[PDB]
Amino acid sequence: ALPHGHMQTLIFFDMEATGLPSSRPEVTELCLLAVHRCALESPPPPTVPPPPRVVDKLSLCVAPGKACSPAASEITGLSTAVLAAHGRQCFDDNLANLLLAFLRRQPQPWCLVAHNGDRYDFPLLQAELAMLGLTSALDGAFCVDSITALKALERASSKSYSLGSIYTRLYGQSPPDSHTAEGDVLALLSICQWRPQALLRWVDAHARPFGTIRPMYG
Amino acid sequence: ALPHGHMQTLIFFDMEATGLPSSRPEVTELCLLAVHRCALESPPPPTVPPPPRVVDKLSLCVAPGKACSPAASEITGLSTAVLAAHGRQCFDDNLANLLLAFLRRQPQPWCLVAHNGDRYDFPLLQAELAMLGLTSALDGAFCVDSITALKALERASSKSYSLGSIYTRLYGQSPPDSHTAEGDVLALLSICQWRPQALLRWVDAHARPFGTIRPMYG
Ligand SMILES: O=C(c1cc(F)cc(F)c1)N(Cc1cccnc1)Cc1cccc(Cl)c1Cl
Ligand SMILES: O=C(c1cc(F)cc(F)c1)N(Cc1cccnc1)Cc1cccc(Cl)c1Cl
Ligand SMILES: [Mg+2]
Ligand SMILES: [Mg+2]
Repeated sequence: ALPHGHMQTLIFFDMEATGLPSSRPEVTELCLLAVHRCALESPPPPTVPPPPRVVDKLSLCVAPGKACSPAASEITGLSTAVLAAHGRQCFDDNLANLLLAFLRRQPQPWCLVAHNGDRYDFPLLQAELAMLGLTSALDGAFCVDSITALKALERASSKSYSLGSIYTRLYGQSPPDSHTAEGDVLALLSICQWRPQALLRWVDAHARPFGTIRPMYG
Repeated sequence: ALPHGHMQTLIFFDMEATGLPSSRPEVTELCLLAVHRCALESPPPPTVPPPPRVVDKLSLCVAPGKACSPAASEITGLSTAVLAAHGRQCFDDNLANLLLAFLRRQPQPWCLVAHNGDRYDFPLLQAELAMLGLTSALDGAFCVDSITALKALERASSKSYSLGSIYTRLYGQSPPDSHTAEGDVLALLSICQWRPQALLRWVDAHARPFGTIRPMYG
């Protein structure tokens, strides 16, 4: 049984932050890539599938309220000072409104899809919203963690489940860009396009209300 | 003299539409790529410059109120029916609000930069806004047509001024993607990064209020 019916839009989602959850981190970058279910349900001979022609994309850099750790800066190529030099603004009401306006362009139900999203992206997004007193602003959404999905799908078909490990295993080659939120979204999209009908079936069967994600902090 | 001071953000801009201006066309896709002036003023040995690490990007497909022409569909890879199949919504108030929220994340003054923007992108954007009764919604912005800029800059340094012609001339090779609004924005960004300090100087000297752009129709 499908708990919430068929998801109409999959929003591939990735954020960068100042550090890992135990550091009480803040967002430095976010990317949403909204794909209608038809792109996976009814896909139109390369090694890696091309992305769908019709997609919506939002990629934003954000000025966090604290320094990025050296480790974060090495992996993301961002620092708080450099974000500031590019005039980036903090995570504020306008940003929350922009996110909601972007989601409102997508048919519902919406499902956020993020790799280790239950550990990283989903609780951090909830924390940033809570700090604005906008708890529940995005609770119309559903979400799934792609690491859970891809573990289940690999088990059904037949090691590390990092994004890069899965990508290399499936496509016999490393992904293009590992250093930006957009790059991580595009790599995830490619993985999900490997067996797209199976992935979509799994998402529909296991989608969870975003409101069930507790904020990382606050 | 700088008529409006130094532009702080260059928003590389491209739209796709149902047809050329004489057909009274409607938007099918838009892409904004916001780059702080420092990326051009103070750039950090490849053939083509890499894009700046810190950018904001918005790419949206739009359901137009009429069919795309065969010619438009061949060049853009979009059709009205396919946009509809992907659940795309029309150019509406929510979209205008999303655009403004995105621009509000950028330091002012803002300058839209589009290739043949005076013929295509700028008057069409003004027309879509006018149809919503949102004339002047974006008139905080400035704009420049990159074909005018690049003609001036090539003359100062020393044929077709299509995006592809310029790109091939500068980089000795064709651009990656010619079929999406994002692809056209990224190609334009690359051209503008060829002599970035000169391009930025020209933009600052010649930026025009967006309110001086008459709507394409209506
Ligand atoms: O940017 C984040 C991040 C951290 C969060 F808590 C919440 C969030 F939304 C993103 N990273 C974690 C991560 C790891 C794997 C896949 N996706 C993200 C990257 C990262 C890696 C290694 C060391 C560091 Cl210090 C950092 Cl920041
Ligand atoms: O999509 C548009 C377009 C048309 C407009 F009026 C307003 C607008 F914002 C975009 N095209 C014009 C164009 C040409 C060169 C560079 N940039 C855009 C593409 C195009 C080419 C050839 C035949 C057709 Cl029928 C079409 Cl639609
Ligand atoms: Mg991630
Ligand atoms: Mg164009």
